[PDB]
Amino acid sequence: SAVKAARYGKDNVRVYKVHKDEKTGVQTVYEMTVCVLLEGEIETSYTKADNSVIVATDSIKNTIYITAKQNPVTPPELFGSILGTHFIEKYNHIHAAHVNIVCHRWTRMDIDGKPHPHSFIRDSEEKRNVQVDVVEGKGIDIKSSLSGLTVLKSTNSQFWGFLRDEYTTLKETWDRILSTDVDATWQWKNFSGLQEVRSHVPKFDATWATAREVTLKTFAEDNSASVQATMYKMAEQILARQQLIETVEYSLPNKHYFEIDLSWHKGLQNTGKNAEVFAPQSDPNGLIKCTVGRS
Amino acid sequence: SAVKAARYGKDNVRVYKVHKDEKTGVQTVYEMTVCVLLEGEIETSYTKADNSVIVATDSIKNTIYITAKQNPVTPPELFGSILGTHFIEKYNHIHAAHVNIVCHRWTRMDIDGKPHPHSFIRDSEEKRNVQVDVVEGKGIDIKSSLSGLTVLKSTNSQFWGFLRDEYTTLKETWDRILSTDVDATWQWKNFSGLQEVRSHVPKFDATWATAREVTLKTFAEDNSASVQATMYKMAEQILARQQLIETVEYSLPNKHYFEIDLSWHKGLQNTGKNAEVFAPQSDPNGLIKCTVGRS
Amino acid sequence: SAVKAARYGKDNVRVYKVHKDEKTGVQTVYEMTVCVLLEGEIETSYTKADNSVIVATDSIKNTIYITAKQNPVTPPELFGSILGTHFIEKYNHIHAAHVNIVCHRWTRMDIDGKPHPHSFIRDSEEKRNVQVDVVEGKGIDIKSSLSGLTVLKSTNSQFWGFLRDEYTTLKETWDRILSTDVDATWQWKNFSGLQEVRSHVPKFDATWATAREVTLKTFAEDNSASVQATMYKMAEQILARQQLIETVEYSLPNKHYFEIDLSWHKGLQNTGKNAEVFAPQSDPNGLIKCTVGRS
Amino acid sequence: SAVKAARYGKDNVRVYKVHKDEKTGVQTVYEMTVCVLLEGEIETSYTKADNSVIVATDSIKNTIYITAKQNPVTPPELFGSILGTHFIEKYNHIHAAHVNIVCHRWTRMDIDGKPHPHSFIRDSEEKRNVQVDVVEGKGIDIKSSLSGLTVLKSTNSQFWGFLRDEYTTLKETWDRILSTDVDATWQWKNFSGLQEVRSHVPKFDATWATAREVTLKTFAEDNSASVQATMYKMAEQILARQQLIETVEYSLPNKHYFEIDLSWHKGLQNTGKNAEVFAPQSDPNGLIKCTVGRS
Ligand SMILES: O=c1[nH]c(=O)c2nn[nH]c2[nH]1
Ligand SMILES: O=c1[nH]c(=O)c2nn[nH]c2[nH]1
Ligand SMILES: O=c1[nH]c(=O)c2nn[nH]c2[nH]1
Ligand SMILES: O=c1[nH]c(=O)c2nn[nH]c2[nH]1
Ligand code: NA
Ligand code: NA
Ligand code: NA
Ligand code: NA
Repeated sequence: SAVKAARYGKDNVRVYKVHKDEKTGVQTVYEMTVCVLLEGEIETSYTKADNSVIVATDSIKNTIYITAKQNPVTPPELFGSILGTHFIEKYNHIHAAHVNIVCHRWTRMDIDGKPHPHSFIRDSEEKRNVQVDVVEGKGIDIKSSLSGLTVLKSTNSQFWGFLRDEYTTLKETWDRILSTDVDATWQWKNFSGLQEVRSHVPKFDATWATAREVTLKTFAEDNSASVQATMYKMAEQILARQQLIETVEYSLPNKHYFEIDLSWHKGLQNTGKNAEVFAPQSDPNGLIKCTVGRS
Repeated sequence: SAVKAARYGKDNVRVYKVHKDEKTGVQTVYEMTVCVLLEGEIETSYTKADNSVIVATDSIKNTIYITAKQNPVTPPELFGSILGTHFIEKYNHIHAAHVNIVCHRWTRMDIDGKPHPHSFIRDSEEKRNVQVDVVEGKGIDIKSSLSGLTVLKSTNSQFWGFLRDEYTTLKETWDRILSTDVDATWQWKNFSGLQEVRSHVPKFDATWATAREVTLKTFAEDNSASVQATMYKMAEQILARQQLIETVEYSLPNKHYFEIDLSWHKGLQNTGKNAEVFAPQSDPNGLIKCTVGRS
Repeated sequence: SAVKAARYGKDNVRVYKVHKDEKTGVQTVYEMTVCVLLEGEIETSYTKADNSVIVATDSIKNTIYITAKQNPVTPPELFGSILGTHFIEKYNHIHAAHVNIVCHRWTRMDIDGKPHPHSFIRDSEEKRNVQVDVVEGKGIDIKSSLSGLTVLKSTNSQFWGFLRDEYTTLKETWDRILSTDVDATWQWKNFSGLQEVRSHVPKFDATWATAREVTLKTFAEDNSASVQATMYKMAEQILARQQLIETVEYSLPNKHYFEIDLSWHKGLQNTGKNAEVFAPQSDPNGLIKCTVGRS
Repeated sequence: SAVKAARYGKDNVRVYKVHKDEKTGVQTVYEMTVCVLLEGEIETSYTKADNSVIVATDSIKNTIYITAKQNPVTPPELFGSILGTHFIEKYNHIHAAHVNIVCHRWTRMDIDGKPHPHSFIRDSEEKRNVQVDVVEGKGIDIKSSLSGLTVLKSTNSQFWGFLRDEYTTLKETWDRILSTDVDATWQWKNFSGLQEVRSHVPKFDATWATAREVTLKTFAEDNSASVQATMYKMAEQILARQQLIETVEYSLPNKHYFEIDLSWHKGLQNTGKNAEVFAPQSDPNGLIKCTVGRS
């Protein structure tokens, strides 16, 4: 037998950082969960019990904290690139670092219509994420995403004209509820190294904001023919607005809300045009994916 | 042996309702999870296998949907009171109904600075809840709450002057992070029945809003001497603003963020006044409770 | 306003302890999650910012570890009583301690039909729990429980003869699936203090084992007329086998498995006597409770 | 823009099946969660709102139930292959089916030392899984796995001789706790189609059993030099015992249990050779992966 692939590191490293403006008194907080996995010439730790090649996962944890102390943690695309580059440059025998960052929301509170200098609220479990792969001699590959964005529209969704055969019971509809949890990922063109990532720093927050705005507006305004058709519209617009993105991937559950026939009870009308009360279904759920790239 | 207490019913009943304004085209959605448990002369179902006394839990589920079809579902204090009253009036041998409702957020989307007529976002997992106990001959007892309100302040929290003995290692501090998940419950004076609950309908949403506002403002503005002292201030203000509330209960975890000493690494300074990077602790957590009533 | 009730302490304290037999080489592990909440003359910490009355929650955490170092941690009824007694005896102004312990399974591995001296498996998320309330001048109240015991029987469950009215759609049945997650609690007679708890030490593990065995056997062997009837049989037997128990409480969800009518597809028969494939329902679920005591 | 990749289907489809032996009265239950995602000539559903190419996800759900009615559901490798093959053969324009199955434990109860004919217990959240990819003209690729197998050993784990530099604080150790949740996957050689999968049916359950046994025995008996070294031993043995496996992949968290220094309290000794009470850490955790193949 032989080692075909190996990677190891530290997962679930929670990190908080505060920035204090001494001039204005305003404080800003960042909180993330970080995972770093390394690859390189480490096979002998598996095959020969040779620990001399192992950068201890405990040390990886220390390094994350030290790196956060000495560098900006925002945008996360930059922080992840700094962190990954550190490992491949510091250790001769480590040739790839894989950094995953989940950013948690701490949104500044408004108290009496004024932004508070040091108080924050977690407004939703929506996350902003990055996956950064730093590979020696091959540059930096960055995938940015948003996830956990949960939305619902109560009308202006349709689904008709699908294949019907002996396995089909679903009725065609011209008016249904559409609800989903959005997972959207945009993949950047490969960067040659840290200098190039630094040169594009302003684009990272701006593209996240654009991706979010396009997702929300398109969902709200599209008279949707299907999840497939609406998601493609979203992806098309993101690609049009940021030339440095190569592909956009969406993964959308279709979270079903079923009509409840109440006609058995005193002829109560609660279906079709008379539908008011519905039963949200926890499972199963449709799952629709697509990756859109350039012609 | 004898049955000392018994209750049974249906839990985890998910319900969605939409309201459509035909005049304006505006739609409003409500989504809840409902539990209804009944008590009464039902001992023989346990002791003698006498099912004749059992209103099937499946029927309880049907009743929830039918009641939602025929009545407003907001405020939840009213809906819960209607639902509970139904069971004690309809069934001679049922003498108490216990209704728990969890309301999920569906907040109308703003698209281009305009409220959208039929599109919604789940902005946070914060819930508004009610517990309604309807007891034949004893009226209606309502406890309203908010839960899952997660906040953090990065300064203006202190904790010093606590008991020190041979079990104590905690250092006194004049500047720390304070973060919690707020669970706040206000208990209404007993109501004589549905007519009285109806007479107070406007107070329910207004008191929820007040409870939320007082919680947020007090948390943000108090130079906190302890979780205990800050929570008492919150409760005092709610009681002062709504005379129909008898007690206010808060249950607050203290979600700890620890300093990280980095001095072992090149004398890096990251403690006390130099603290920038902290480690959020998943567990353990302080848990502080209090119930405040009138003199 | 006035403080009507207050309690505070530390939750989610994870503790592991190992016992090493030097003679045999055999090691035994225990892992628990502990919560301790205190009450007493602590109102001024809430109302006057007087921290002098506060035993810091951090110190409570230290005390749990120290107590586990110096005492047996099994049975949990004994450990909880030792821990609670400590606080009321050590601190003049603390008058009640409330200790909750969740015990996690680490079951010794069998390797080649022989018990291994130091290797363990988590066989299920079933827990054994205790709630111990130690109140100065009022003794020690102990509630022991098992929870998270998930079972299913595929036949020998019935449900017919229930109330039918205009809210009823459920069909009577003489053969259904019954599945539940068992939560069973037995409440001990009040103990005068630690000496009395110590005198009954052997009864704690034996009664847990009896409660588990009675639950499993009764579930498997009863031709069940309802969840209500089967659960009462369980409780009756536990009370008969341990005179020091005052009450037994069961709380059982009814986790529904629905028939799937496939007749629309080529006349496929999958209902009643021909039912083979079913759809487990995640929600809603029946919830049935009862507390059984002595005549 | 262009569609680069697309797949869609139904996730979280819960399925239960019962087998009844009329001769012996013995019943056996199977419960799974199934996901099926399809690929093929479906781009126009995204780009042109052409639903004519869509097999509705609702129909996919129906098909899962019908297939379970008409075929054995065990071993899951066979069921998944039948299910995936159905879609590529039935629909001209569907060219790949991706089937994921999670099998839940329902272990027959022993009552009074005798196996019960129709009563079952969920003994642990350990799962047996399959991923089956059926691709038209390219055969059937099957990855089998076990996951959620949680184990701990209290001694006979070491970790010393790792890289030490200015980022290192971890002390070398010759005696520590080792605990993990095992995720192990074995990848079968490509199969030409359903006939070939059928020909190897007995190997599926036998190889799962071998993988489990090798994992448990090796964990218990290895005087572990590191997670890396122990996991490689496991993988090597599985490959040696089943020639039809091409690769074995393990992914293991290192779930840390920390010593607690209690020396500050009355010189209490709880470190090194005197360590009895430890603090399980919820996060962070080491994460170690490896894929082992043939020379
Ligand atoms: O078994 C281990 N492997 C590792 O790579 C490691 N790093 N810290 N502790 C460790 N333990
Ligand atoms: O065992 C049951 N008890 C009940 O109260 C009930 N209601 N519906 N189905 C039921 N099954
Ligand atoms: O606000 C606090 N209250 C407490 O009771 C406590 N105990 N430790 N830290 C604490 N912080
Ligand atoms: O938008 C949808 N897309 C689909 O593929 C589908 N299948 N059933 N319902 C559906 N809705
Ligand atoms: Na390198
Ligand atoms: Na009544
Ligand atoms: Na006392
Ligand atoms: Na095909």
